[PDB]
Amino acid sequence: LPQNPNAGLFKQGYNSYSNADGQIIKSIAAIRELHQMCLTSMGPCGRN
Amino acid sequence: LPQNPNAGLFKQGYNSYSNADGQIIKSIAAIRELHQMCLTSMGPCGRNKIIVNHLGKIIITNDAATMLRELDIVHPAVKVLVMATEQQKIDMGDGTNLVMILAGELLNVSEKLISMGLSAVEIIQGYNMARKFTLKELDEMVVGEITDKNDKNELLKMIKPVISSKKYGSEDILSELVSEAVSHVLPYFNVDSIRVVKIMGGSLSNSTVIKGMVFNREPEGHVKSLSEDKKHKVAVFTCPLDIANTETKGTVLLHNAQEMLDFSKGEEKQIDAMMKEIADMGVECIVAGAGVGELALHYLNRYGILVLKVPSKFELRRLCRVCGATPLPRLGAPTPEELGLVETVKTMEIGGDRVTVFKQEQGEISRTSTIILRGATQNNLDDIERAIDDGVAAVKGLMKPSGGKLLPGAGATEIELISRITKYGERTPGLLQLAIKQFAVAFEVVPRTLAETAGLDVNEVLPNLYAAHNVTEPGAVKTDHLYKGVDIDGESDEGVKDIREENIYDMLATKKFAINVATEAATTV
Amino acid sequence: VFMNASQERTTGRQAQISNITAAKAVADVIRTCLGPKAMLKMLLDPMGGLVLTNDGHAILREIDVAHPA
Amino acid sequence: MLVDDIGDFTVTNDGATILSLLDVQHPAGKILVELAQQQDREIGDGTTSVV
Amino acid sequence: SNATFKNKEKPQEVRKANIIAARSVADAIRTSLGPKGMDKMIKTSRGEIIISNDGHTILKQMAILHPVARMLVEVSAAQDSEAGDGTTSVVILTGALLGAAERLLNKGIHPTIIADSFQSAAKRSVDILLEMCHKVSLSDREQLVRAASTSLSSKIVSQYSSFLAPLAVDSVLKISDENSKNVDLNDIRLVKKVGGTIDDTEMIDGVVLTQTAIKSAGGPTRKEKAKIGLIQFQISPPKPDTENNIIVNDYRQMDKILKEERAYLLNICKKIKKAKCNVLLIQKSILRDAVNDLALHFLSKLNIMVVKDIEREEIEFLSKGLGCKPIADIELFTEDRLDSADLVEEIDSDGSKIVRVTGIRNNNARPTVSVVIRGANNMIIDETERSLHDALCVIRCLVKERGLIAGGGAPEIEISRRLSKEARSMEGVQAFIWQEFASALEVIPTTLAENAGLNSIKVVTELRSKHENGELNDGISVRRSGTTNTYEEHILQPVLVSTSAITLASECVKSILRIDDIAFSR
Amino acid sequence: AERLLNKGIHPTIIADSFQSAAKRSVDILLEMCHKVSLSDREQLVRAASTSLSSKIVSQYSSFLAPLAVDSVLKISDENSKNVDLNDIRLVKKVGGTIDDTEMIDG
Amino acid sequence: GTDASQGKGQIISNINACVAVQEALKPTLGPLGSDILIVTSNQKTTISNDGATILKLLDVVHPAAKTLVDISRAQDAEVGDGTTSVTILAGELMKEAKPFLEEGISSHLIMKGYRKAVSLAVEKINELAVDITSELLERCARTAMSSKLIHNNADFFVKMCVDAVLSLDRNDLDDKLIGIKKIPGGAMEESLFINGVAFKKTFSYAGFEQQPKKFNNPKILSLNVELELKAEKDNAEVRVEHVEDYQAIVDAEWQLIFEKLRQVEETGANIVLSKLPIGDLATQFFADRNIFCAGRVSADDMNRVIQAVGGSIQSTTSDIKPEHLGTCALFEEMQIGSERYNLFQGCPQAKTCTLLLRGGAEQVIAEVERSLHDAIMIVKRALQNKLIVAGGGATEMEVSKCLRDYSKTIAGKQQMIINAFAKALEVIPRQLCENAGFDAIEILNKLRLAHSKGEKWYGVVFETENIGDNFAKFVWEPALVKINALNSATEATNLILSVDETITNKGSE
Ligand SMILES: Nc1ncnc2c1ncn2[C@@H]1O[C@@H](COP(=O)(O)OP(=O)(O)O)[C@@H](O)[C@H]1O
Ligand SMILES: Nc1ncnc2c1ncn2[C@@H]1O[C@@H](COP(=O)(O)OP(=O)(O)O)[C@H](O)[C@H]1O
Ligand SMILES: Nc1ncnc2c1ncn2[C@@H]1O[C@@H](COP(=O)(O)OP(=O)(O)O)[C@H](O)[C@H]1O
Ligand SMILES: Nc1ncnc2c1ncn2[C@@H]1O[C@H](COP(=O)(O)OP(=O)(O)O)[C@H](O)[C@H]1O
Ligand code: BEF
Ligand code: BEF
Ligand code: BEF
Ligand code: BEF
Repeated sequence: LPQNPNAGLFKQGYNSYSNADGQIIKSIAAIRELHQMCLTSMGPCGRN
Repeated sequence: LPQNPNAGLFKQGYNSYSNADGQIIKSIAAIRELHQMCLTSMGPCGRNKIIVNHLGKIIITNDAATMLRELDIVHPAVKVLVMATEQQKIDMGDGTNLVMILAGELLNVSEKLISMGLSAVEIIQGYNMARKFTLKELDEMVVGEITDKNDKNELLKMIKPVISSKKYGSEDILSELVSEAVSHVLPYFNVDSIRVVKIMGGSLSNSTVIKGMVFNREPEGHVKSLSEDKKHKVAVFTCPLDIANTETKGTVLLHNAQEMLDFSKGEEKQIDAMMKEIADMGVECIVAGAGVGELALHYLNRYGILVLKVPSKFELRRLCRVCGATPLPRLGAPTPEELGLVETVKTMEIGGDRVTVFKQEQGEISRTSTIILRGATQNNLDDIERAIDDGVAAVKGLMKPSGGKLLPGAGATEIELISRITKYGERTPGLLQLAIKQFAVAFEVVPRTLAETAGLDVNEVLPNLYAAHNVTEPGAVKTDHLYKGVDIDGESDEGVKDIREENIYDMLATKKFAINVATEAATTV
Repeated sequence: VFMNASQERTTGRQAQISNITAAKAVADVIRTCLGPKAMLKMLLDPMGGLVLTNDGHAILREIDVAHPA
Repeated sequence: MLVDDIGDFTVTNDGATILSLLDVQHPAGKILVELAQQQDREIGDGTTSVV
Repeated sequence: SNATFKNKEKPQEVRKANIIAARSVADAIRTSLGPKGMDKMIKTSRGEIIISNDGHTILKQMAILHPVARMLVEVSAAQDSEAGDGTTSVVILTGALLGAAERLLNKGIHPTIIADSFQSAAKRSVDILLEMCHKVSLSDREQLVRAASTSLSSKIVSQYSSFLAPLAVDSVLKISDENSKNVDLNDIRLVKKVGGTIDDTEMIDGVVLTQTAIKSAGGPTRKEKAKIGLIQFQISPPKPDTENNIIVNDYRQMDKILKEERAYLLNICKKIKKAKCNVLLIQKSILRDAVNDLALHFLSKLNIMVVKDIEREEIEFLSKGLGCKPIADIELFTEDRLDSADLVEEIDSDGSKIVRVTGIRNNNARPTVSVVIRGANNMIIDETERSLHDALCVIRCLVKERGLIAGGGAPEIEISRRLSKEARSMEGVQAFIWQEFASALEVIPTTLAENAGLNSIKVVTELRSKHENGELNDGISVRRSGTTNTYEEHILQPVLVSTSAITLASECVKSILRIDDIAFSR
Repeated sequence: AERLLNKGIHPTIIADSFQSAAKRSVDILLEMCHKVSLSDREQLVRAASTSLSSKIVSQYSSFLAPLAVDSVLKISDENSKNVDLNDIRLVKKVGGTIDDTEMIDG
Repeated sequence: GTDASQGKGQIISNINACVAVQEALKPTLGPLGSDILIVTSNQKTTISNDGATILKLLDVVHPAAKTLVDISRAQDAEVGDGTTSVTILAGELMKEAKPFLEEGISSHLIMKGYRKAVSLAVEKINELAVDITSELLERCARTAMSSKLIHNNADFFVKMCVDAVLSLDRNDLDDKLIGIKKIPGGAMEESLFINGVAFKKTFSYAGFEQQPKKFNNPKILSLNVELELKAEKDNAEVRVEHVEDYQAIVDAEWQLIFEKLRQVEETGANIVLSKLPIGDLATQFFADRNIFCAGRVSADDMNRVIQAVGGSIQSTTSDIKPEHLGTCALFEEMQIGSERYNLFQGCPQAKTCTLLLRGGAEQVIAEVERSLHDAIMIVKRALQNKLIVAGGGATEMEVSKCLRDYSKTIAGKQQMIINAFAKALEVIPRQLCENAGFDAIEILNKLRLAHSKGEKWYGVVFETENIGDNFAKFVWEPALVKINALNSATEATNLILSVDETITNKGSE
């Protein structure tokens, strides 16, 4: 028994699209990942 | 690197589409495959092809409706013309080949018409309007005196061609047994009653027909059975011969010694009581049809009474219709108005097999008879019963008025029709002319197919027949056993009319379905 | 597409000759046993058949031939 | 929050119930889990702390 | 955002997936949307061949798993179970409905706008419809056969279509009574026989059974004037509903106890023999030919044609035709609740015996009918029976409601024209797309010409060229490339359908316009 | 082309409809153009700032627009005539921002 | 066995997982919230906007995400209309409350800070209150109808719903006594609303077709008994020592069967509804009493007919009473075409209300009742609690400008909490504008000014241009809803905010 949603517009192999607003929320966080790691590094009384 | 064409419109799993014109070219050939295999099968001077069941059993036939019966096809189109032959062999005995032969050819010739420019709808109406003209024209093309049915005179004349078709060379002797087993049924008549029993040993020519059915079984009661009588009166009944067993819950309970010491005796009493009661009635033979009790079998052997073991529920009937008696549930309470007289119930053995019989009648004469076929090959003896059942079906049609109308077979009619069908389309305006002139030449099968069988130069046989429209009957045909073209009238060879009509219809019906379909959506697995 | 895949067919002189010359096989084996200078055969079917009967039937039963002809 | 390795969750601050959902591999650890569930019997609270 | 392992669907792409899918079902179905349609062969897994032209058939035989497509079917399916016809013509309407709705939508128009445009035109198109129908009297042979030969055609049996058309109406008519009123297409038995061709079928003013009566010494072949007893008790030795042990005290008691059962046979056979009711029809199974009962044969020893294992649904179809109260049990039996039939012939083929109650009833007006659907091959008695379901029900939608619509796409051409003409009625940029629904409705007419061969644009144009003042009824003739009207060809199509179909199409595609995501799962 | 084609119109019909309109549309085109003099700073920068925009550097589009035209102009000579965009070297440096680029007369 | 993420490094993965679910509901809001075709297993396939069913048939891996999708049905049962909104609020409630976690001292200062929020907000949510007459409910029941595919016939349903509610008819109406058949076909305007019970029950009396098609003034007997030769409950076995005690036993069978209906016809019955089928014998002995009999009726069904008819279901006919038979007007088994169906209506002061619908495919119909329920229920919410709130997101913007006021008026380091709760409630109307934009943002500040000195009401229209005024517009959401939707939205976040570690295995040990 079914079912299965077809694919709207095909392409080669595999490619990754990203809706802009969604990407901004999503990529603004990726960015945010390396932030909390660079925060503690800056300044004298910090960490390495 | 690329590339790859996507899929225009998807669906579930896998499915197979078929453009209609392409399918017609493609499926008209599938059909054509089983054609060249059915061509060589039809007619006497032909051939028979072996087939090995999916279970391993071996089968040899001339009949094309059986070839397919043992054949597992896949082609939904071919499936049709196979359903045809099969959907005929049941309704009408013979004519199963003229089905495929025409059907296939109709499709074959229609191709030309489909390629020329015609359309399937145009092709259908074309052929159809011919089926109505070919069916009627034949209703009068007969000229074969509808002989009245009596004795073996008219029977042997008709029953032979029905047989000489596949089992050629034994036509005479064969049909003899057929007509024989027939005239033992006092004339509405049932075809089913004439059963057949073949047993290995000797050549087929040593077969015989006895008034009454044969049982490949020994008389129960051990060495206490007679197995030999003279003009004994029989009495057949279903209910178990043993004690009256509880159909529902039932056992045997005893409380005191007197009970036990007597319960063993009580049985013996009832037993003898039941038996002697039926024995005094003059019953010389009890044909048990269901269940046999050794407890009470003690009685029956001593007086001098036979006992035929319990056959199949369906075989008791055809048996009873021989004896004259009548079956009756419950043991005892015999009724002389339900008793039947049997001539002889001896125990003869053919091929070294213990067998009981009902052969010959002084006598009351059985209403059903069986043919005893001696042979040397399990396969042949089987494709002899077939050539028989065909006959038994030919006598089934002649027995229902007014189908007893003869007709110039042996190609004769199937050749005259060529022209007669041509004229119709020769004088019918429109595009349907072509679709008719085709349906006509379609009947080129039966003619050529006979010639090509004997090694006869087909390029001569056809022209000869065309010249010989003689209209004497005709009056014109082809016998593989002569020179040039033979004469149907002479050989006394004529194919029953109604069978041809059924064949000419079922083919024009099936061939139309195959033509009618445009797209075939086949599934998987 | 018919025919079904797969089931062997010999159309032509094939079966016409590869059935006679194939029947000849079993008919070539027994063709030694007969008469005063007889040639009795022995054969072990599945399991220890170990049966030696010169009865042409008894012999042709053990060959258990599979060929139609 | 403890995951029933089948998606199912369970949020809790209780120390006793939390240690039970851990599985307590080893004698020394399970010994504390055992000491935990003892505390509820004595009291009912502090299981988180006694350990 | 997504717990993974799932199949969401981008907004703008969704509509494509929806439309492109939905629009495509019609691509396969349009080959049957017309009397000049194309017949298909459906080879199933097992190998069983079904020949049909019926959209629904195809839709139920073929494997459909589509999220969009699978829905389009669940509507025409519900449309057949209710309306009873116009199966395919519904999938099509959704096709061109989205086809046209997408066009304007692909260029800016909001989905929710056309989504209003839908119901907007829906109502107003249901208006013209209720104004396009024709009042029809009751009980008119020619006026009904005119509707039968309209549906019972477009079938494989085109040569013989006027052969089933009569057999179709005659039976229905024999069912419709005025209680009041109420037809019961379920109360007209249809048993298929295997003989002759698809033709050679015989409409029967009565009931034809599959039951049999196998008695060599008994089993009467015919009944000139046989009374009928509608009963339903076991023709066999039953057993207590509690644990059962019958114990024989003595060895003799054995024979003596074997009568304690036969007593439970004659117990009812007696009350039945006294009534001397002749032919009997026990709903209880014997079944067919094989015992039980042995004593059952004794019941026919008194020369009493009786067949058991009757169909439950055909027992009610018996009381009305027979006109005899089917006594469930015999405790309060009588002799009044019997019936009669001029003839009963249990003709048997090969080993199968079909009991026919020919010339039966005549009394009580013979309310239940039965058409014999003869035919050699199976694939034939497959479509033929599939056509009557769409044939009887068809003509019974006129008798059901006193409304009929001119065929050849009358409201189809008309509704679009009304929509195309005056659009002021409603306002807003919404109605601006009621033109979509408009041009949409022309979906049936177009393909109709297409299925014939004659250019779909020229023919439909030849209708956009006929104007005047008066009855003004026009339609396309699939026959010639011309435009012969339906008002004269007697080729019409029921309202119960057009209304309950034009509401179905625009009730799905409107949901489709609405949807943003069609998230899937595993 | 599919819309009308999906409803009956032949592919070869619209296939003609194509070239049909093609020619006539090439006509209006040759009639929609404007005669323009030669060597006009403002009239060229008006075309540069039209293409050299719609770029990521929208804030700075009027920054590349000049650098775009000035160079080209310095290439176009009247032999006769012939420009050679291949004969204006473009070497990318890694410093500052996308801006801070300098048109070079050399 | 397995690892675990703890601390802020995980505290986050809890929050952004929350926002995640709400992201899939933004489209659904009343205005132009587009239907979502969700394919599910086994082969289920639904389509609509009803949160607690669009999320229900949508599985989620994460813990937090699994807590949110729970509030959906956690809310739908309580009021049954705040489906789409509660999720959209619960989520956004953390997004604008997150940067106060790290920058904020602790996750617990925010907890207390949320109580002073929900308390005050529920207050402001009570200020905008309206009174329900208890005809005019048709005004509010219109709103539940409006979002889903009921707008096309907003009128037809509002009545079909407040009517079904009207029949029962108790201080508390249990929609368990309000069956909802859903026939396919016809027209959506063809969805009558019987005052009895509709049954797929075909021509009753399976013996023969003799039983009356329908009866005027039927006196019904609804039974849970079997009405067939009873078997010894105590495992008994028979011993036929006699010779003809077999026939006598066979008789004892048909006997008890007659004695069965004998004492059941004594109640002058002319129609009986037995939960269980009836033996052919007992099917005839009563049939001669011209009484109808329908068997196989569902357990729940025979309770709807228990209030409609009026007769009490009784077992063991021997102790039958006159108070067991009922009074209903008629029983006509009209065919739905190809399929039968026995209808039974009438009877004064009857609670049961079966509202059969019509329209399109079984799926279309589904989404109809799906939203119909949202209506039927929305009226009980307003009926059990007769007071309403200023809808259109106005109520939301109100508690937002009110809390916002409390913001500055707070002296503490936990000020940044109440603030968050406020800012998040403004987002409730946000999408109302974003679903009909562009653009939502400009209209925001418009309401802030109006609320300040523009009186409580006045929100965003869903027409929609932008700003409007709901009392004038006519969109009033029963306070009961908005009340709990906010409460459900805040508390769940609080439990989730209380979490700082996630273990990835269970004993359960
Ligand atoms: N002398 C003959 N006797 C019988 N049949 C003959 C004779 N000569 C030719 N035939 C052929 O045998 C018949 C047909 O062969 P048959 O295998 O029976 O086809 P089918 O049974 O399908 O009709 C004749 O109609 C004819 O073509
Ligand atoms: N005295 C004999 N001299 C030569 N051959 C003989 C003699 N007696 C018998 N035979 C041959 O042996 C017999 C044939 O038997 P055969 O079928 O070959 O095997 P088996 O004897 O086992 O059945 C015949 O009688 C004959 O051909
Ligand atoms: N004689 C006709 N000429 C043109 N169109 C017809 C004609 N008869 C019927 N139609 C149209 O086609 C039918 C609908 O779908 P179809 O598959 O062709 O047959 P049906 O739905 O009755 O089984 C309608 O009756 C009508 O809209
Ligand atoms: N046209 C509207 N504009 C603003 N708010 C509305 C409008 N219609 C309804 N609402 C309110 O917003 C609410 C929250 O949405 P909900 O009913 O839970 O799911 P949905 O709005 O998608 O049906 C209600 O629908 C209602 O009380
Ligand atoms: F070929 Be026929 F059928 F003998
Ligand atoms: F968790 Be507490 F300590 F009980
Ligand atoms: F073919 Be119709 F639409 F039933
Ligand atoms: F989702 Be809404 F309440 F219909």
